Amino acid sequence: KVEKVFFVTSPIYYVNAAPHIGHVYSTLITDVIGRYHRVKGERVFALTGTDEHGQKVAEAAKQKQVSPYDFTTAVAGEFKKCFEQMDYSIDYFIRTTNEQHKAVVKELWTKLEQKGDIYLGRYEGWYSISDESFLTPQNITDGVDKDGNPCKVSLESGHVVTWVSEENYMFRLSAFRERLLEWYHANPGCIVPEFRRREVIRAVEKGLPDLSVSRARATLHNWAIPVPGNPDHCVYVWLDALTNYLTGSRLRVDESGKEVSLVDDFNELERFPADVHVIGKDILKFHAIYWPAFLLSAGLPLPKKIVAHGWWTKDRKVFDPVEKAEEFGYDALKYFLLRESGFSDDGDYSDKNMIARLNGELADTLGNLVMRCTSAKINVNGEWPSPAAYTEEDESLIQLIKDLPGTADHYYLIPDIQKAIIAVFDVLRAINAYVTDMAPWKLVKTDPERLRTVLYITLEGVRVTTLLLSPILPRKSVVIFDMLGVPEVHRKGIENFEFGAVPPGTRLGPAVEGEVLFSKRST
Ligand code: MET
Repeated sequence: KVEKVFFVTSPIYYVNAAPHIGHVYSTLITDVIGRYHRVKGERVFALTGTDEHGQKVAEAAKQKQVSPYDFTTAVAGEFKKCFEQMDYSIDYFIRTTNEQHKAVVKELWTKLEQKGDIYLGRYEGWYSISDESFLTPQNITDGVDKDGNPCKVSLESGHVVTWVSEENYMFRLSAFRERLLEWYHANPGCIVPEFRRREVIRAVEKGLPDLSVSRARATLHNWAIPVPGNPDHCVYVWLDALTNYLTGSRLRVDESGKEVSLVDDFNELERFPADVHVIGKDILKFHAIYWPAFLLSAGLPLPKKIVAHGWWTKDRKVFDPVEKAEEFGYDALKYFLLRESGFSDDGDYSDKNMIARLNGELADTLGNLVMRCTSAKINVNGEWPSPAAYTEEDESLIQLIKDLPGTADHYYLIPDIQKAIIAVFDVLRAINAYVTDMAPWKLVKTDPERLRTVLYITLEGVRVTTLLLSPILPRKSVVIFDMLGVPEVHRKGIENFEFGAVPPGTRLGPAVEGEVLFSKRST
């Protein structure tokens, strides 16, 4: 019960290679969640960015034979170009090379050391460079390296692992087991979906070793943040990386989305801790185990929710998001990725199924419906009519429209965007059945009063559904509201989740001779 900036993040992505889907997916989920809270009238800060340090990224820049500084800048430019083309509404793009971020990392590091949670030790064990992840012997197995020779690989990811024996600064993660366990249990929604929350607990129950938070300077090709007070060591890319969330919460951003100052105290901008960390299933441990343990050591507040979707947010496997968005449309693609993907990789991403959902749901259910209630043939006055008396059937439909907001609200807040969309379209399917059942095209001649009632209900249903769909279909929801003639003030705010927010007499927006909202793609 504290009014605060709703702070939602994506992961920051390794810039070892171009952006692809998945990066786009993760950022989409972050964008949608942020958008939904904006239509509720809440303050929002959506964060995304790039993870530019590390052995991975340094060695990727070597293979392209160019400077780390030049390489990280260039790939990051590609991430921004991509995210702008994607038409998101993110508030800030962060980069771990940012000088103010570096400052926050060092500040955090010192905090951890002053608390006595960092000591000089050794790590002697396996490491996946591609994952920047330490692994116990039970998490590797036999495999083949890039030359076809025998080697070891992560069971997590199948990437090549190498044995590391280094004197590192070690963090006392073992000491935080009992407090994390308390945290998971006191806050049973803090990790979503449930079966990933159960995975985290089982792992932490088993026992936690201490974590290596530094590495030898040479190993990282001097591409990392120096450990404060020890120039021989660099900060573990993951500590560095996770700290972006804290950095983001402390950056004042200007008109153009550029940082202009870093604040001393996170309370100043009221963002920290994150309300939702959006992540892929591949990085759960860093966020649900390491991250909270660091925060507990530093006396910082823990995030409210971590949601981990069913995608490998990096290095999976030809599905270009821009080329698909130019083919099928931008809101349609976003709708398709959000509708087809629950909390699994079991989704069907063929063109066949993209067309089935476009035509099936977007066109026949949403599109057809929007036309009917604006059609000059049916809505002959091009206005919102005054409803007459309601039948029990009218009420049954109206009831669905009234209950829809609270239900979609809960789903968005889980967060489960698929279930929110499904819940909206269930109401859309019902409105269409109602209209088929009522044949308003016939009512124009036979019963004008009954038409008034039918058409009003259809308009409000289309408005309320379109409102709750506006985070998924941002550009199209604007086109729909324009057709319905909905004033700007009524496109936002929980006030306008209520039935009858737009008054009768409201005039529809101007039409165009060959206009179509969602265009049917031939199979
Ligand atoms: C703190 S989020 C770091 C995520 C990592 N850079 C990745 O691409 O998976």
